[PDB]
Amino acid sequence: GGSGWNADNVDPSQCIKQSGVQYTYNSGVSVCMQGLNEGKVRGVSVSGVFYYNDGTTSNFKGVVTPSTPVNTNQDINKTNKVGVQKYRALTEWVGSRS
Repeated sequence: GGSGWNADNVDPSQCIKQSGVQYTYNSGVSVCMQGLNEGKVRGVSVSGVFYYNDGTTSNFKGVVTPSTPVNTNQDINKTNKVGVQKYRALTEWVGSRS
C-alpha cells in the first residue's frame, strides 16, 4: 500500500538552492523538512564538476545539511585565468532508497 507522501514526487533540485558559490538546505519548505522530520531522509547529496578549457575536470562531492553547507568555490584563480565552459550539478535524495 501507498503511505501517501513519497520523496519521489519531489524534485531534489528545488530542495537545495545555490547562492553565489554556496549550497544551503531549504528548510523553509515543508516538503524538505517533511522527509527529514520523519527520519526518512538525511539531507540531499550534491556534486559539482568544473570543466576547464585546459582539458581537465575536478569533481567535489559532499552532502548538504542545514548544519553543513558545501562550497564550489574551489580554485577561482584557475577559473578566472581560463574560465569554465560547462557546469553540471547532480542532486539526489539521501536516506531511504528511492
